[PDB]
Amino acid sequence: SQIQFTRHASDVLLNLNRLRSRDILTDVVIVVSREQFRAHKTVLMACSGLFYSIFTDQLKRNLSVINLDPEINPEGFNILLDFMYTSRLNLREGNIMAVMATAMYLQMEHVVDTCRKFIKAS
Amino acid sequence: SQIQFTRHASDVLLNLNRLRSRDILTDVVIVVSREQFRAHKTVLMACSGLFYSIFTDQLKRNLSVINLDPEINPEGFNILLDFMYTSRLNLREGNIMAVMATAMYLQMEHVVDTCRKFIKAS
Repeated sequence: SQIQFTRHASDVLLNLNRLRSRDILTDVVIVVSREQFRAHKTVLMACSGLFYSIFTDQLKRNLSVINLDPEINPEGFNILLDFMYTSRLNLREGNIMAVMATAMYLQMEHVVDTCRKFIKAS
Repeated sequence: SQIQFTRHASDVLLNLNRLRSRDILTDVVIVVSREQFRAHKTVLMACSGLFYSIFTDQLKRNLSVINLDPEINPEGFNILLDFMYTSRLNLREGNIMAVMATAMYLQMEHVVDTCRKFIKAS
């Protein structure tokens, strides 16, 4: 009756990221300090409270470009975008603060906690 | 510096499924027989070779509606569609052969073989 594919979710994410690599079906450009990041609205929504609100909002649901607030830096966001499509969060001593603030802005609490743990450890 | 989120992939899928449920940003209607299934093209491509092809197709890529060949049965597709968004394949002795056929048509090898094996166990 019910068979569960344990690798299915990660394969899907893997494939979604390959779609991003080849820019297939990307439907929005996230702009941060003029740096452009192409993505799929649905993945953005599936990982961030902010994007969930932005894209569920009818007035903005169809924008092809979304500018983040001036206080958001490029690299911090990039680390997070990659995490979204791969489950990999490359934290470093050099970007830790930027990633945490970006995660907070994006409303990604689980990630915010991980950053805190990273800071509190080493 | 790679940290793991073994739960991220499945969290992402769950939220994608939630968007399906609420019909948020669905961008295609798949028509089987006459039944209608609203979905996300990126999800379909990440799960099936046939959809990967159809959504990069010079002719069909911008179509809002896709009609599967007439030999395909609705329930079989409904089952595979749920599988796509949940990693769970709900089978019965009465629909497993239609499910297997639908999977072959959609080019979902692993699901095909899983069904094939289950049938041979009967």
